[PDB]
Amino acid sequence: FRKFTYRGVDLDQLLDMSYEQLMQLYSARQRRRLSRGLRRKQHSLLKRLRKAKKEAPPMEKPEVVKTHLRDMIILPEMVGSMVGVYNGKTFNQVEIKPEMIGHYLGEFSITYKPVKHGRP
Amino acid sequence: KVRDKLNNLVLFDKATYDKLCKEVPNYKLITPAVVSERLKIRGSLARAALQELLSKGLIKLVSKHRAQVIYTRNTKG
Amino acid sequence: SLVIPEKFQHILRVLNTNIDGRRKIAFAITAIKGVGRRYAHVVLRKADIDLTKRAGELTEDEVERVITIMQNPRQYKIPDWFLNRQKDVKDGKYSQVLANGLDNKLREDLERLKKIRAHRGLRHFWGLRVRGQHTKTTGRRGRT
Amino acid sequence: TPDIKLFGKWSTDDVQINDISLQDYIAVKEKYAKYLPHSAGRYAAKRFRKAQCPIVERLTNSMMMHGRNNGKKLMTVRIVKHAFEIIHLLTGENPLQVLVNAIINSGPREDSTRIGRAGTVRRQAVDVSPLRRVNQAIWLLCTGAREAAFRNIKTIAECLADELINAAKGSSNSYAIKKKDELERVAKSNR
Amino acid sequence: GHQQLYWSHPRKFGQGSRSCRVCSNRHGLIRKYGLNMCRQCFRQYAKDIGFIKLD
RNA sequence: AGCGUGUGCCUACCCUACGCCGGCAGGCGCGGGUAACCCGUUGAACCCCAUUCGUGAUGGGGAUCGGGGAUUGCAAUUAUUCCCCAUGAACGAGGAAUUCCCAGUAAGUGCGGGUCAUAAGCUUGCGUUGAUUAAGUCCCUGCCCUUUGUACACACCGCCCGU
Repeated sequence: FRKFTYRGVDLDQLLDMSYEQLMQLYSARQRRRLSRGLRRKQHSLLKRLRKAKKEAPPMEKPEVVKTHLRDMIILPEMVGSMVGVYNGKTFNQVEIKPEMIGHYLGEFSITYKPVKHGRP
Repeated sequence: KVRDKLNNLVLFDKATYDKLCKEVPNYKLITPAVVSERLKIRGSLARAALQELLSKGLIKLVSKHRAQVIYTRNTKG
Repeated sequence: SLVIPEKFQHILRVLNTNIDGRRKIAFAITAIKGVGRRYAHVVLRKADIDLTKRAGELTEDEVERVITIMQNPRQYKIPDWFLNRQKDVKDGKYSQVLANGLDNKLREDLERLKKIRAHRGLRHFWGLRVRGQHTKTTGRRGRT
Repeated sequence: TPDIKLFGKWSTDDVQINDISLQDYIAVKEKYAKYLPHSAGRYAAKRFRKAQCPIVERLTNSMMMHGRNNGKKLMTVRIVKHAFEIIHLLTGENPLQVLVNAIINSGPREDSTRIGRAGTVRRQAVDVSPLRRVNQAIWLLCTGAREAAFRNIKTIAECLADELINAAKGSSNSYAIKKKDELERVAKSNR
Repeated sequence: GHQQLYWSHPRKFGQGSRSCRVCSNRHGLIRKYGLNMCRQCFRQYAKDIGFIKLD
């Protein structure tokens, strides 16, 4: 019943805004990342990643798209999306909640297993 | 082997003030350390009381330093 | 002056915590959880209260003004970079928290991380170090 | 006009040495009398060249120990000068005489040597050389003032001041006299 | 896209942008005064450069 | 104060005075040096003086942790680094044992070089302040020479007797 609010604005308000003010809506590192340059030199992968995310399955569970890019900052436009990101061995298929904003795909795929020691 | 955790008063009560005014100008060496030891008060409080007694003129200055100061009584003659 | 004044309040009951009155006012208010040494000098500089007095002889109007500076520090011209909690993920406001908002908001942030399932939240749930340091040689007081 | 080498404001003359065994090892009289307890150096080069050093300079050099105080000569010099101020204002006696009489009274005159293998407790009584008397006396005065001025409200300028006068009168409330006479007791216990 | 993904990796900066100019190894490089080799090659060829171990 | 270093071949990445903006980390147009000329008289630290503190896990100690802002790089998350405000744990001079040293020496204290796009708790140099003790011994751990003993010689960490 609770309605989520990020930085005083609503989810559809976050979708219908642009990067030029969204950099100030982000933190210090994410502003530096988005203000660094064009997503063309290596992030044509990111360009086609948001293209493949903008491909729209019908009104069901959306289709999972998987990628090797662990440096992808969650835009507000891709909330409620199904994605599995590579940790090196397999793909951890994760549901994008409306809380992901301000992080990476590497925040949500663990690499090391949690260790459980036995006998020395 | 008694601990006896000291609890020095931050300001003077009634008995400490006249005890100081009758006994401190009757001692040989006066430093804030020995005033805090004998009168169970704080170090800075002893410094403020000694500055007041210096301004009153009943204590002569010997040497001043950022570590400690040296005070003595008046000549009884 | 140096003689103890009348109604010299020894124990100060401020913001449901215990505050000694024998300490300096620039340092006796630092016993409150959330406020430290650096921000204490700014508060007693905005209010017209000198730093040369102990906390045990101040009275209701000056400590009430200091409590207003505690609760609402923004419109007493305290600069925005001096605060501990800035640019909130819930509402986006600049505020200073004094142990209650501080404790419950730290708890809410930790349960937010544990619910969001970030590896910072998983490391806080497991009880390990989060800032990315070596655990092989240190942290020997973890568990028996 | 150099009429007298006044040690800041104290006169290096009219000071009496009571022991004749320490006459040529304590140099404060009329030749090795300086205005400061800080000289240049080349004093620990040969074997017995430290016997010509001024006794207040030896006390100043032995004042600094325990890591965080090594090399701070100015700070130990001003401790020495302030301690001389309390010594002069406290007894009415010249402060150089108090230094001389304390070292004579705090000198251990008989020693026990560890003899045998490692672990066995055997002691053999020997007497102490007069230079080593002064040496352990200065070391004992310095460590007594050092452990008096530790985690205490009383400053080192006062803790050093009370330590010599208790050694000067032989009241045995000082720490140097305490180790001196337990060392004499151990040397007396097995001879 | 073999031509455009063969060596699209930037080796502009980093350790592997430079190498030993004697034997081409990437460990223990000496970059001071522009020698640009490892320590072993400098020790082996140090006499003809003019470096003498006088001190 | 003294050793230093400084625009590099593919190789792009140098050291910096000066002016403004901003608490700060930092940002822009401006001038020098390919070096005894410019940073630079390298206004370094420890020390010195003057306040505040007063034996209280305290204004000691800064580990752990939250939020925010800049720089480097194509890319920081398992925080590169730096800055700001909070958070203020253990630790009250350390058991058995063990390391280094004797004169500008130990020790305290900072500055250069190496790694370096971003970069020192390491290392190599440098400078400041500057001592206690001793001019000896073979007791311990070992070394050199002579004599003697040996069932050892892959050499006592050797060889060997019996239930």
